[PDB]
Formats: sequence, structure tokens, C-alpha cells
Amino acid sequence: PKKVLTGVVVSDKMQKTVTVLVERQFPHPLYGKVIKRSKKYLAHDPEEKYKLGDVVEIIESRPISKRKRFRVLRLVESGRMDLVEKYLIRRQNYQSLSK
Amino acid sequence: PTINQLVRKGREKVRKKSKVPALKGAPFRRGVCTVVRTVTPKKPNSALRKVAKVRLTSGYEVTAYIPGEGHNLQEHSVVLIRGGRVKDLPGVRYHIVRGVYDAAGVKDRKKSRSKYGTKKPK
Amino acid sequence: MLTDPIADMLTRIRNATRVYKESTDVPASRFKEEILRILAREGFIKGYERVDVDGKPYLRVYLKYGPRRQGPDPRPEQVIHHIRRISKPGRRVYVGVKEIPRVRRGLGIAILSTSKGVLTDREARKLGVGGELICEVW
Amino acid sequence: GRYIGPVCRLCRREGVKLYLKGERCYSPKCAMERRPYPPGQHGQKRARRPSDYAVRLREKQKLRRIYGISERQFRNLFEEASKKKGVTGSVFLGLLESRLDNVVYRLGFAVSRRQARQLVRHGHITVNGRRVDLPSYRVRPGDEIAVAEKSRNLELIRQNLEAMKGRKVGPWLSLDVEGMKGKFLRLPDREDLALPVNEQLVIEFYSR
Amino acid sequence: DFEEKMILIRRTARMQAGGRRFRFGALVVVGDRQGRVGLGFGKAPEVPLAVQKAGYYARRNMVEVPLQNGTIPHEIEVEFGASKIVLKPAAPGTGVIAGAVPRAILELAGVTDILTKELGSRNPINIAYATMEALRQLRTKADVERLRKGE
RNA sequence: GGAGCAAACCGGAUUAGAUACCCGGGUAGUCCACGCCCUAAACGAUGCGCGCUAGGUCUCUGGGUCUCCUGGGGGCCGAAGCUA
RNA sequence: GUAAACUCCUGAACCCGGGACGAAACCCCCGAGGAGGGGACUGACGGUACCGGGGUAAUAGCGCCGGCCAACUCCGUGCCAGCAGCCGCGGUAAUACGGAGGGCGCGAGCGUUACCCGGAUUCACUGGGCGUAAAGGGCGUGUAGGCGGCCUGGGGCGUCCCAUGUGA
RNA sequence: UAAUGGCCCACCAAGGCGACGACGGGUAGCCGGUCUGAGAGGAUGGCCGGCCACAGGGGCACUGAGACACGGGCCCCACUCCU
Ligand SMILES: [Mg+2]
Ligand SMILES: [Mg+2]
Ligand SMILES: [Mg+2]
Ligand SMILES: [Mg+2]
Ligand SMILES: [Mg+2]
Ligand SMILES: [Mg+2]
Ligand SMILES: [Mg+2]
Ligand SMILES: [Mg+2]
Ligand SMILES: [Mg+2]
Ligand SMILES: [Mg+2]
Ligand SMILES: [Mg+2]
Ligand SMILES: [Mg+2]
Ligand SMILES: [Mg+2]
Ligand SMILES: [Mg+2]
Ligand SMILES: [Mg+2]
Ligand SMILES: [Mg+2]
Ligand SMILES: [Mg+2]
Ligand SMILES: [Mg+2]
Ligand SMILES: [Mg+2]
Ligand SMILES: [Mg+2]
Ligand SMILES: [Mg+2]
Ligand SMILES: [Mg+2]
Ligand SMILES: [Mg+2]
Ligand SMILES: [Mg+2]
Ligand SMILES: [Mg+2]
Ligand SMILES: [Mg+2]
Ligand SMILES: [Mg+2]
Ligand SMILES: [Mg+2]
Ligand SMILES: [Mg+2]
Ligand SMILES: [Mg+2]
Ligand SMILES: [Mg+2]
Ligand SMILES: [Mg+2]
Ligand SMILES: [Mg+2]
Ligand SMILES: [Mg+2]
Ligand SMILES: [Mg+2]
Ligand SMILES: [Mg+2]
Ligand SMILES: [Mg+2]
Ligand SMILES: [Mg+2]
Ligand SMILES: [Mg+2]
Ligand SMILES: [Mg+2]
Ligand SMILES: [Mg+2]
Ligand SMILES: [Mg+2]
Ligand SMILES: [Mg+2]
Ligand SMILES: [Mg+2]
Ligand SMILES: [Mg+2]
Ligand SMILES: [Mg+2]
Ligand SMILES: [Mg+2]
Ligand SMILES: [Mg+2]
Ligand SMILES: [Mg+2]
Ligand SMILES: [Mg+2]
Ligand SMILES: [Mg+2]
Ligand SMILES: [Mg+2]
Ligand SMILES: [Mg+2]
Ligand SMILES: [Mg+2]
Ligand SMILES: [Mg+2]
Ligand SMILES: [Mg+2]
Ligand SMILES: [Mg+2]
Ligand SMILES: [Mg+2]
Ligand SMILES: [Mg+2]
Ligand SMILES: [Mg+2]
Ligand SMILES: [Mg+2]
Ligand SMILES: [Mg+2]
Ligand SMILES: [Mg+2]
Repeated sequence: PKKVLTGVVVSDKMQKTVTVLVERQFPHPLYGKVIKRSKKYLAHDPEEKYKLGDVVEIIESRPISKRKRFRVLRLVESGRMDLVEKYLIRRQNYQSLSK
Repeated sequence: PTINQLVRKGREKVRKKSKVPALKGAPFRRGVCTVVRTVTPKKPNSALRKVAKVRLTSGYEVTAYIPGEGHNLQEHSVVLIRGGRVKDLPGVRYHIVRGVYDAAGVKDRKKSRSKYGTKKPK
Repeated sequence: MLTDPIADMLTRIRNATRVYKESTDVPASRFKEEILRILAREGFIKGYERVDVDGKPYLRVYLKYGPRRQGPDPRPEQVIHHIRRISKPGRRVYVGVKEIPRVRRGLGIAILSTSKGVLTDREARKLGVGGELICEVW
Repeated sequence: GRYIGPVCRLCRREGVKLYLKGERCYSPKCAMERRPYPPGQHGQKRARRPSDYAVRLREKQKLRRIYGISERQFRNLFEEASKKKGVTGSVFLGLLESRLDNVVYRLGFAVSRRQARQLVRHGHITVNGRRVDLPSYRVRPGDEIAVAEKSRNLELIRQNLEAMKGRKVGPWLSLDVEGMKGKFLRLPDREDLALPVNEQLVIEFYSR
Repeated sequence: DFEEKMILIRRTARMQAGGRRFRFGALVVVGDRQGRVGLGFGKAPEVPLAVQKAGYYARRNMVEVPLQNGTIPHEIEVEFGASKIVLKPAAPGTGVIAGAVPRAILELAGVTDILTKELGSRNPINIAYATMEALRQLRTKADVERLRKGE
């Protein structure tokens, strides 16, 4: 199978490409408590139909950049700006631990 | 800690320091003597103990004990040390193996003999 | 602010039995009522009751003990000495059916919510099911 | 010698004779009959209470000298029954009482078991077909323990087998007499063979 | 019919104007090796007196023990103040795998197969007390089906 | 800003000595405005939220049917339990 | 210490004799350069493994012995000589030093050093703590995160079961 | 190029990444398995089998189905001998 993953748009500042937040979760290898992990995927968008905050999902495919290996398979949810707001915020934090 | 705290900061393994660093992972290192002298034990013992400063193959320069009923050793004696601390000699963490190299094993021992480079007599 | 209701229930009883009480109540839950029912129809306590405190639902749980002792402490034997959450809101605990644990070598038991319902180990062994490990008791 | 030395003494330490020596150790003449007390410049002296190490060990050494075998050989077999799916105590005996140099013994072919080893390592015995000469052969049930040719008429054969006519051997090794043989029957039970050793103790010592 | 077993025994002092003034203690167990036991701590100015002072002590104070075949039914563990001891029942042909002190209990109870482990303060005195209270709390399939067999 | 007090300082004494304790002086400082510093035995040597598990009395503050019940604070004994 | 001596018995070694398996197929011939069939060659190890006979009483060490830790006396020595893994032993009556007698344990090995886990529930998920033993942030506000009451109902990512591929 | 690709050019846009630890430093061939431990864990990759990378250090291409090739070629450093 080609892997199919699911995430939220966070970048349409790229021509014909979109970044998406593929969260994932599993139980801890020693401590049982399940954990959630995240990994931004660069996903090709043939006609930048997809806008920000869209909950869509990707598709394993042939390389079309240095980093694009996936495309949008199909949109599902839409206008989910709360989520972009919660990850944009995560970065906003960063410029504060610096020295 | 709570499991989450645990998840985050995690437990932490601790390493043992190798109490015989001059070995450099070996079982023994060769070397020469620079000085053979006697030296008093700390509290609460008293006796002139025989030691040796040994300049090593490993570029080192360490202190070592000479066990036995007297010894021959003088400076420039090719020699060999193995791990082993003396309790009441602060600092000494190595013993010269009697018998190998220019440090040959003690005369006229018969009991516990193999630990002192003496052959079996007949 | 009340994290977990189940463990508080499981402990509400505990405090109440070690001081040797008649009954006790607990914020009624459809799910909770099943745990109780296992403990109830295990013979582990007398029973619970569809009770209602001040227009808010509760379950009057009726406790079990044993005969007067003889020693300087006539204080009765216990029916349910031990009880604790296995899984916690902190770290949840899911198990396979291959990995269900024997309790007190069968003396006591363990409950677990399964995809079919709340069961005990051998119940859940027999339906051959995994689940969330709610408690060990004896 | 690796174990070949002064022997009807060992028991003086053990405090219970291994009935060791062969014919002599049945006679009012065994070291333990005449002078029963630990050897050496003491032993005539009393006894401080034996600690659990002393305890657990001294039953081990007994059992070890009952077959006169080396620790490296001994250690193996013990660990083996602990691995083997079953009751270690009984089974461990179930290997000892299965060594050929021991089967030769309990079939009465030889006097003291120490003697028996020699006969073994001289092809004087042949299990089933060809001759064996391994002391440590783990004999199997249903096997045929025989006696060779430059042997079948030899002295101690004659002499020692003479006594086995009349003698009732263990309930697990049917001895034919003067036909020079016997079949190892079943793997012998715990009860089946009595030794002056509570072997459960030997389990503890090792498993330390 | 009975049977003794003389555990650790100690000299302790009590400084009075004259000099470091001594006395002795003595830990001990009596056993029948088929289901009953008892532990007794005795204290008198002399070794064997305090020894067989713990004589009467070990015999009066007592308790049963439900060794099934040659082992306890359910494992338990016990913190006594802060000195913990665990004990899991064992399959036949296993033996007293246990500390010095726990062994003294279980041989005189009659236990053979048993796996144990001392945690916390391994001070032998309390461990003994711990191991007793442990053997007090053991139950059997009948013991439960009397308090789930509701009258 | 500066009355009292008071490190530093000065003198007196006490002592073997007294750069100290006790005494006669005395400046920063102690007070105000504004701005820094950010430590402490910053202690209940006891992180914050919630639910449960006997009572006895001594108070602080509410509401009542201000009897002596119903809330919220502060103290002391003390069941159970915990505690080396 | 039955230890020896000695009596009797065996017969490692050692000489002799004989002597492999491992190798049936490439090839040739019947046939159809095919099935099937039949015939032939080839052993480095190696005169080895081994089987048969003659046959001699044939090396034993190293560690330890105050406690943990099994095993004790005599002497020499006098905080010297030295031992020691911790605790410690030795300053004229030392089971701890060195010799010995004996004892203990393993045995063609016994010690020693070095290294890894172990014991170390002493980084604790299993499995610890923080009033006085090392440990509560001086106190608040709140970002991210972590966690979160009761009752329907939908999906079924977690979780679960079955079959299956896979896990050489 | 056998083939997807900032693999490489061109020209355009201005983005990509980071406390779920980017970037920098130190260390290391990885695995089947091995050692240990009651286990959970801890430690470990020599024999042997699977993959990787190199052949005194560094580049580079030609031949070829396959190499950028220990016992092939070219060039630069080091080393060794022939003259
Ligand atoms: Mg890439
Ligand atoms: Mg000195
Ligand atoms: Mg000299
Ligand atoms: Mg000289
Ligand atoms: Mg000698
Ligand atoms: Mg919850
Ligand atoms: Mg249901
Ligand atoms: Mg002999
Ligand atoms: Mg012996
Ligand atoms: Mg089994
Ligand atoms: Mg018979
Ligand atoms: Mg073991
Ligand atoms: Mg073990
Ligand atoms: Mg009686
Ligand atoms: Mg002690
Ligand atoms: Mg402790
Ligand atoms: Mg009963
Ligand atoms: Mg003034
Ligand atoms: Mg003034
Ligand atoms: Mg002002
Ligand atoms: Mg003002
Ligand atoms: Mg200002
Ligand atoms: Mg503090
Ligand atoms: Mg808050
Ligand atoms: Mg109050
Ligand atoms: Mg108080
Ligand atoms: Mg002969
Ligand atoms: Mg020859
Ligand atoms: Mg042909
Ligand atoms: Mg042909
Ligand atoms: Mg040849
Ligand atoms: Mg002869
Ligand atoms: Mg002879
Ligand atoms: Mg002889
Ligand atoms: Mg002779
Ligand atoms: Mg020592
Ligand atoms: Mg003298
Ligand atoms: Mg003295
Ligand atoms: Mg002494
Ligand atoms: Mg000797
Ligand atoms: Mg060995
Ligand atoms: Mg562990
Ligand atoms: Mg603790
Ligand atoms: Mg204090
Ligand atoms: Mg949040
Ligand atoms: Mg469905
Ligand atoms: Mg299949
Ligand atoms: Mg599978
Ligand atoms: Mg497999
Ligand atoms: Mg190519
Ligand atoms: Mg392209
Ligand atoms: Mg342009
Ligand atoms: Mg990194
Ligand atoms: Mg490595
Ligand atoms: Mg393993
Ligand atoms: Mg193990
Ligand atoms: Mg590795
Ligand atoms: Mg690969
Ligand atoms: Mg290279
Ligand atoms: Mg290649
Ligand atoms: Mg290439
Ligand atoms: Mg190429
Ligand atoms: Mg050049």
C-alpha cells in the first residue's frame, strides 16, 4: 500500500505546495502513557485549490521535489483555523527561550 | 516524579568512573621506575612501605606498591603493574607483579607462592 | 477538582470499610454501576442501591465484613482487604487477552472494561477479550 | 591425584560413612566404625554449630562422593535437571543413577563404585552391542549391560559375580546371574533408591 | 513433638556510672513442620537464659499456616513499619529460596517450595515480625468462600 | 530629610591580650521621592486543586427558629490510619 | 592414616597385525547427446580413525583457612617484617604477618588482574523518596503541554478479537 | 541518468527548519543475535550468516549487463626501491 496520512494545512505560501501537520500517537515504550507526535509534510498541490486551515490528507507518491513525496488525496474538514492558530502559536513561543 | 514528568525528563543512567585509568582498558601496562622509596601509611598504621613511581608505555607516570619480603627494584627497572589499590597508602592504585621483567619474585616463600613470582622449590 | 471518578469511588469504599461502616454513596454513573455490579454479584459486598441524595443521583453501597475476633482487637475480619486502580487517567493501561494477569492466584480478581462490556479476568478470558484494566481486588 | 587418594576418611568429616572402601567398609574395621570423628589435628575436639553455608554444602559433598565424580561433571547434571521439565531433586538423582560406571556398580559387577570405574574404562562392559568404556555414559532404559570376553572368565568377574547369586539388586535393573548381564529397567523413582542425603538441601546450596 | 531454631542473638549495652553495662537478646522460633509456628524474642542478663527465656515466649505466641502440599496459596507482601518481604508459592522441587531469617520460619512451618525477597530495611528482627504478620494474613479458597458465601 | 538609634570610627574599662561582650562619644544608614538590587532559618523547614475517613472542646466572622442548629476562618487534645 | 609398605587384580602407554566411510558424478557404451539402463576412473587428510592380539603401576598442582566465607594448632616476630576486597590485623601469649603440622575447596588446572550485567528496589515502568535524614520552586499571573463531571447519539484514530501475509 | 529528484543549470517567487531539541560538538559501522537479570531492564556486535563502507590519504573518469573496480586506468600528496 501507499501510505495515507492526515493533517492540517499550515503553509500555502509555497507555489503549488502545502505543508500539513500529520500528528500521530502511540503508547510510550516503557511508561505506557500514550504520546502524541507531530511531523510537517510537504505536499504537492497541482492547482493550489487547498487553502490554509484545511484538514486534508496526503498520499505516498513519486518524488516531485527535494522534499515533496506526497500530494493531497482529498480534502475533508475545512476552515479549521483553531488548529493553525495552535501551531502557529507554538512557534510564537519560541522567540522567547532564546538568549 | 509523575509519569508525564517521567515521559519528559526521563530517568537517568549514571556511569562508573574507572578506578584504574592509567591502565587504559588494559589488564596491565609496562613501564620503568623513576624512583624507589619508602613511605609511611596513614592513620592508624605505621610501617615503611616500599613503592615506586612508574613512567609508563601509555605516556603516564603513576604510583605503585611493591609487595613481598623485600625487593630488588631500583630506578630504570623495566616492570609491570596490574590493578590493585592499597587501603592505607593513599594514592597507590597499582601493584607491581613480581616475577615478570626486571622485578623478579620474592625469595623463600612457599605458602601463597603463585601470587609472588616464586617458583616451586624442591 | 475531581480528576477521576472511578478511583474516588474505589477509595470511597476503602475509607468506609476500614472504619467498618454500613453504607456509603457515590455520584451515580451508568458505567460506575457496572463496576459495582461486578463487585456486588461477585459477593464482594452485599450490594448497592438505586438511591437519590438531594435530587442528585447516588448509589448506597452496602458493605461486607466478618465475625468478631477473639484477640485484644475484636475488630472484624475484612471481606475486601485490597483495591486499587490499575489503569489511571495519568497512564491508561490496555492489555491483550494473552496478557491478562491472574489475581492472588485466582483468590481475588481484576475487572476490565472490554469491547463487549465490563468483565472479570476469567470472564474476559472466556470471551477472550482485551481491555482497560480498571482494578485489582481481594 | 584429582580424587584418587585417601578415601575411607572423607566420611569422618562427613560424620556418616559412605560405606566406603568395598568389602573392608562392611567389616568391623571401617575407619568410621573404629574411629568416627573428623580427621586432622582436631575433630576429636567438639563442634561449633554449622552455619547454613556449612550446612547446605556438606550435604552436597556427601552426594558428590557417593558417585566419586568431579564438580565440573556434577555441576552440569544438576543444572540440567533444573532445565529438564520436572522435579529437579529426583531427576538429578535420575541422571547419577544412570551413569554407566554407576550402573555397573548397582548391578553388583564391582565392589566399591571407585573400582567399577576401572572396569568401565577397560571395555570389560558392553552396553547392548559394542563395548563402552566411558565412565560418564548416561545409560538408557531398556538397555543391555553386558560383560566382554577377555573378561567373562576373569577373576573378579567370577569372584564378585559369585556374591550376586543370592543378592537381590535394585527394583529397576533386572540382573541375570552368571549369564553376565542385566537390563536397566525404568528410570528409577526417588523412593526407589535410598541415600543418606536429603537432596532438596543440595538444591539450595547451588541455587545460592 | 515440638522443635527449636536459634536465630540471631546479640549483646547490647546500657551505660551506667560504673561502666558500659551489658545484656543479651535472642530471636527464636518453634516449629512442628506441618502447619503451626511461633516467634519469640527473649531478654535476660545471660546468653542461654535469655535463649530459653524466648523458649516460653515462642510457644505461647503462635499462629497457623495453610501450606498447600508444601507451599502457601496466595503470595503476599508486607511492609512492617518499613521493612518489606515478598513470597511467591512455588512448584514442587524448588525449595527454600529465601533469606536467612525467612528460612527459619518456613522450614519450621513445614514449607519447602517458596520464592522470597527482602526489601526495605533488612534488619532481621523486624523482618521476622514482618514474616509473621505475613503468615497471619494467608487465606485459602475456603477462607474466601466463607466471606463471599454470605449468610 | 536627619530627632532618637546606630555598623565604621574614637575614647573609657575589663582582661594575660579585648580590634569583644558593659560604658562615654559618632558617620553612614535607619525616614521621603524616584530608580536599581532580588537574597534569606523568603519556615508550617510541609507545591497547588479535588473527594473521601470518629469526636471533644476554645475562639474570629457571617445567616437563622442568634435555642443551639447552618456556613467560612483560626488554636488545642484525640478514633482510625500513617510514621524510622 | 589403610594413607604407605606389602599381597593380589587390572592393563594408559608401547610394539605388532590389519585397515575405512567420506566417492558417484562429470566420461564411455544400450538408447534418441533425452528418461531408463548398464560399465569404468578418482582420497590431501592417512597405514590416520578404527577393529584384533602382546602388554608396563605409570604427572599433581594451585588457591585459601579472624568475620562475610568451609577450614586451627606450634613457632618465629614485637605498629618491625609485612598482610588486606571492605571491617580491620601487627606496639612480646597474634586461629589475620612468615615457616610449619594439619584442615578446607576446586583439580590439568588454581589464582590474579582488567572489563560487562548482576547484587544496586542505589535513577524505582515493573520498583523509591522530599515536616526534622539529600530533596517543595520566596509568592503570585498565565503560554505551550498534560490532565478533566453527568446523559443521549454518530464515526471507530487509540484499544480489542479473528483470519492472513510477514517475522530468513 | 536505466529511472523519480535543486541531481545540476537557467529564470521566478520567498520560503524551508527549531524545545516532539533544529544547528554545533563528541562518539560509533548497523543487524540476526550475544552477556546478564526472577523479570522488566542493563550491557553488547570478535567467530558465524544479512546489509553498508573502504583497500596508504584524496580526486576523477573510461570499459561494462553490472564498477566510478584491493591484486584495472588517469592525476595530486606521502612512502619504497631502478637509473
Ligand atoms: Mg532529500
Ligand atoms: Mg604513621
Ligand atoms: Mg635488594
Ligand atoms: Mg639491589
Ligand atoms: Mg612449597
Ligand atoms: Mg477519567
Ligand atoms: Mg455493556
Ligand atoms: Mg592410588
Ligand atoms: Mg576433605
Ligand atoms: Mg514445566
Ligand atoms: Mg531387582
Ligand atoms: Mg542462583
Ligand atoms: Mg538466580
Ligand atoms: Mg507442644
Ligand atoms: Mg552481626
Ligand atoms: Mg536502606
Ligand atoms: Mg482458617
Ligand atoms: Mg548617641
Ligand atoms: Mg549626631
Ligand atoms: Mg518628602
Ligand atoms: Mg512622603
Ligand atoms: Mg528620580
Ligand atoms: Mg528550602
Ligand atoms: Mg494556580
Ligand atoms: Mg474550624
Ligand atoms: Mg498536636
Ligand atoms: Mg595381567
Ligand atoms: Mg607409533
Ligand atoms: Mg550422451
Ligand atoms: Mg547417459
Ligand atoms: Mg601417502
Ligand atoms: Mg605384571
Ligand atoms: Mg603391579
Ligand atoms: Mg603402588
Ligand atoms: Mg612399589
Ligand atoms: Mg583475605
Ligand atoms: Mg618470644
Ligand atoms: Mg595479646
Ligand atoms: Mg588477633
Ligand atoms: Mg599442607
Ligand atoms: Mg570448578
Ligand atoms: Mg533490578
Ligand atoms: Mg526506601
Ligand atoms: Mg535538625
Ligand atoms: Mg491548552
Ligand atoms: Mg461500522
Ligand atoms: Mg498459515
Ligand atoms: Mg502476526
Ligand atoms: Mg523463524
Ligand atoms: Mg551505468
Ligand atoms: Mg524536472
Ligand atoms: Mg527575468
Ligand atoms: Mg542531534
Ligand atoms: Mg563498537
Ligand atoms: Mg536471555
Ligand atoms: Mg538469571
Ligand atoms: Mg551498536
Ligand atoms: Mg539492504
Ligand atoms: Mg576513501
Ligand atoms: Mg558496489
Ligand atoms: Mg557507476
Ligand atoms: Mg560506471
Ligand atoms: Mg611527485
